Amino acid sequence: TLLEQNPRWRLVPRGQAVNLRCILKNSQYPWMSWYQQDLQKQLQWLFTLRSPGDKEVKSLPGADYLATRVTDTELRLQVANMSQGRTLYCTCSARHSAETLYFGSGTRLTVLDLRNVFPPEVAVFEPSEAEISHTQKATLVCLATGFYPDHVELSWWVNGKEVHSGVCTDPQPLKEQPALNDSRYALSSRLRVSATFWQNPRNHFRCQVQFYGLSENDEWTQDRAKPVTQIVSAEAWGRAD
Amino acid sequence: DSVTQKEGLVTLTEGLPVMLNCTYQTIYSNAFLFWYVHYLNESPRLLLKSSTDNKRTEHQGFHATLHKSSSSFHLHKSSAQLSDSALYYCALSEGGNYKYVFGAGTRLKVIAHIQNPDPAVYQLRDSKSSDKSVCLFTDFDSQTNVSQSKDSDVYITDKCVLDMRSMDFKSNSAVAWSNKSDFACANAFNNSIIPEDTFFPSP
Repeated sequence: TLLEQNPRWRLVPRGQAVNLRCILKNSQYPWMSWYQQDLQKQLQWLFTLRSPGDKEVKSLPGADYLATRVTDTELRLQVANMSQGRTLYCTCSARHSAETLYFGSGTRLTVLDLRNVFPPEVAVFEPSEAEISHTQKATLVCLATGFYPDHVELSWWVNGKEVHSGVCTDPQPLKEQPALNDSRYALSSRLRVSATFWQNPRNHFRCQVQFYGLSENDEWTQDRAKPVTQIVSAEAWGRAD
Repeated sequence: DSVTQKEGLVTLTEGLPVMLNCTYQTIYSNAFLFWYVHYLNESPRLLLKSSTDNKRTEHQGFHATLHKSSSSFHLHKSSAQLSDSALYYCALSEGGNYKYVFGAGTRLKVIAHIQNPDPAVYQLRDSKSSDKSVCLFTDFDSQTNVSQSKDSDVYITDKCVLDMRSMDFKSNSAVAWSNKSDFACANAFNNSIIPEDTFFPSP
């Protein structure tokens, strides 16, 4: 890994600001830049700042930016006056042009009302006996429901180990009320296994949903749980024939 | 100074050839072209690159040839695989610039070839509460299309393509559910939108 970029996500209330930091881990790629990706997925260069002390500002629809090359290995960005989310990437390259551009892990920023943030409820649904009889396969379904905003990562864990074979997760969440511009979301996933594997009561299946929510730094004043970043899971054991 | 990817979305069955168009405009002699691939929950990364006119460049079955005479750098692959579903960006770097210019991106959706379809709608019970259930429409061929629901309190997901090395397990599915007590799986997957031979057991 050539770059360390932080934070990886932030919810930003309208008009407020967030600080991003990128650390270069390999001095052979000293050309450090910031790129944004808008909600239409268009990538756009913002700044390339080469020397310590270099500072420049730029305004695009949705955000005001202030970028600083602090040291030979540290690049910073303040995103302010936010009115629309975006993803920001730190990049590095060995020369200013004509070489491979490497992207950091990115910072996803979402602009919303913090009082509307909700973690998912998560449920696992056991394979149908009719599917088992008809196909000798067993599909488990995981449903994550009622969450806002839409940034979750879903994973399956079998006997304590993350699995990928047999998994299909919706590429995009669905809006529970598509007519609202602040609808909560739902996401489904399937894990398909052999019937005999599901029919073993020694086997344990868990659907894990990582939710990216509020910061501990945001003051919460409501009479429900504070919807910080958290994992919500649901589980099932196999069921003999 | 410009990069054009004329197609925003390309849907293609696995095994068929990939062609993602890219053209560019620059006054520079020293112009470097790139394809970047962007998988879900990953950052963009280089797929291949070239500044050499008429030189085939290849990476993991993808290939592209710069043709300066037609200002093109089209991305090709002989046989699409399900793991190729991703966003693809064409990009341009010129020696007089610190910026790389990225095209708008082309989404590649590779869909499965289902040799032996076995369409079925199953009802699955919550492992915690025998009250809640979901409906699973599965094993249908990739021509079958799953449209959103009209009903407000009925939720229906898009088709999900489960890629599998085992042919038996490669399969399409969609899920539906509702909090209404009137809801039955046939309310979501009714007879007009599932194949006639759908295996539809009573719950």
